[PDB]
Amino acid sequence: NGIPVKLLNEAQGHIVSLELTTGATYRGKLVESEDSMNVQLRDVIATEPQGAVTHMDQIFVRGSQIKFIVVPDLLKNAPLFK
Amino acid sequence: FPFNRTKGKMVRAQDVALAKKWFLQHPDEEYPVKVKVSYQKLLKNYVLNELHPTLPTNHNKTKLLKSLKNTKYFQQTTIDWVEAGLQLCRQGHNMLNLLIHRKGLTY
Amino acid sequence: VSTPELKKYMDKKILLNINGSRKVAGILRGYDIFLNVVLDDAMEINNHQLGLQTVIRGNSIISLEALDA
Amino acid sequence: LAEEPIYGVQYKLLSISVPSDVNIDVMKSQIIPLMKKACYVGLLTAIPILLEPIYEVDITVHAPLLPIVEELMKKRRGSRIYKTIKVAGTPLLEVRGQVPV
Amino acid sequence: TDKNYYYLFDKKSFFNGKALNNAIPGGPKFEPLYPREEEEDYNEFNSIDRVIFRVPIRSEYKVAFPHLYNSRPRSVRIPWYNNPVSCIIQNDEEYDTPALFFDPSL
Amino acid sequence: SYNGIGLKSAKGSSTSGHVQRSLASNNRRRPQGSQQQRQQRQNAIKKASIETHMEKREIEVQVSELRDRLEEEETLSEEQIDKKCEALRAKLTNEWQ
RNA sequence: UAAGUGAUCUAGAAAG
RNA sequence: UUGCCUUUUACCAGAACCAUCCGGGUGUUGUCUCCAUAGAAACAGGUAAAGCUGUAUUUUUU
Ligand SMILES: [Mg+2]
Repeated sequence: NGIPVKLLNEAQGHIVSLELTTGATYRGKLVESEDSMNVQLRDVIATEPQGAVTHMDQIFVRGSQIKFIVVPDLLKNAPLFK
Repeated sequence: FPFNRTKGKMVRAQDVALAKKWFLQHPDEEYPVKVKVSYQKLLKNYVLNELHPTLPTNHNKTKLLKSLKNTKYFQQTTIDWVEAGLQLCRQGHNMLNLLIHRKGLTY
Repeated sequence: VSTPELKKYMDKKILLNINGSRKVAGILRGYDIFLNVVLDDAMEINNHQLGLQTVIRGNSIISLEALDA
Repeated sequence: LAEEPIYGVQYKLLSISVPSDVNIDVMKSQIIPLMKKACYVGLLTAIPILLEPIYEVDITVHAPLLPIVEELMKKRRGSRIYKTIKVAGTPLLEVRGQVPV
Repeated sequence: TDKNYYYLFDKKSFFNGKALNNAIPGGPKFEPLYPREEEEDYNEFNSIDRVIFRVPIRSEYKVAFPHLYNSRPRSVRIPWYNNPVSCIIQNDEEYDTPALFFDPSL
Repeated sequence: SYNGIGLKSAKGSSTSGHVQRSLASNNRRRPQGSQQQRQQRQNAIKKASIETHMEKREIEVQVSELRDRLEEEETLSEEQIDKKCEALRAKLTNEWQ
């Protein structure tokens, strides 16, 4: 099974960042993920390529359109790796 | 314990207890009074031993025989046990006579 | 394999952000494993309505932001 | 009876002897003892009885020792084997019981 | 093979008995640890005016719950309090058989 | 010692310290029937030897019923129910002297 | 209608 | 502190400290015995055998 997916799952709870193919970055508490990176977040900001920020409550995001997901540095320490 | 396992350290024949188990158990019924008494006594003996633990020497490796071996005056053979026993009897006898004679009492 | 857990978003109004910087609105009725949304129709982002009930395809979805908390 | 707690009892007032003169210190304090006394009287009237508790028991004997258990129960004063539930796939006879504490 | 067999024939139990000068009738007996200082002096505690005698409080029970049933226990070790051993061994040279017990309902 | 009864210690004693439980003990225990032979005799010898409140309770019950009825069927206002209740009470009083 | 189960110390040799 | 006892040793049996002993491991050396003897191989990849992974139509690569 996908180790990045696993990592993402683990990160559940944390304040993750999230950019799409469109280039619109989000940053907030990760709620839920799946095998395909079907992310959900809570209490999340949303900045476009221009730079104008927009706050929002509950966002769901589809893994296909997701570019990359930034997790906090805490999960580097442990423990799903080895 | 004894058979549960299939590997072990060797105990001395001395250090095995085949009677112990019976007396530890509740006695088999319809036995005479004397037997019961004996059992009780055995239990008591066991219990006292258990209670007061005589923890052994930390220091002393040097057993008696080892020291003797370390000298030149002892040498060692392999002997039939009966022969050894006989020797002991004779040697022992000699010792007791010799000491007695030294004491002066030859009578 | 796993179903999208959108039971919290059932019967709620959702801003579906879709391909080409477009948007859809409406109350959520149903869904499946491919993320094909079934929702009661609303306006496309001044603003104008089309359709009664709508069924959106999974691939087209960029996001779906919950209007109702 | 025992200066020990009351259980499974109703207390409906029938009449209250309250005087014309009213003072908050006496009226309440007096009631405090008096109520208890009244309750006691009521209890006395109503054919009082001590209630001991009963432990609900579970024993889990083997099959063939049930008679022994029964005998034991008989020997104790209050005792009741309500049901001897058969613990499947095992020798045990999970016997529900009642024994006064 | 049943460990529960040794109830009130444990070393611990024996020790307790010794402490409490209380023979489990089958087992051994010793000189008491403490001399029985019979100096109650007819006090209001443990009187026969006060207590009830539904149970006879056998000395079997003393070494089982030493700290409870016995009053002023001294140098008393704690005993065990066990599970039951359903262990069936076949003596007729047969293999995996529900012999001594009974089948499930369904 | 077994049930508080055995001789404290085997030493000193100058005896086995053996303890047969007595069969007089049983006899001593058992004479509940013997007590009846005496107890029974004793028993034989000494063998031969409010309404207003109720009414009030009934009235109270009636009142309660009335209140319930009022609650059920058109009596959001207090005056009506109270009035009716009062009337009922009066009637009850009349009935009981 | 119900009695009667069990608790069992010891234990010799010298010199005086 | 008890008990047999009346003197002690030799003893009774419990307690508290203590020791002695009969033994036990573990580790490190050193020896004693019985069997034995090579000072250099991986890289380009094959030949053969052992360890694990695999079996284009919406979220990865058609
Ligand atoms: Mg002299």
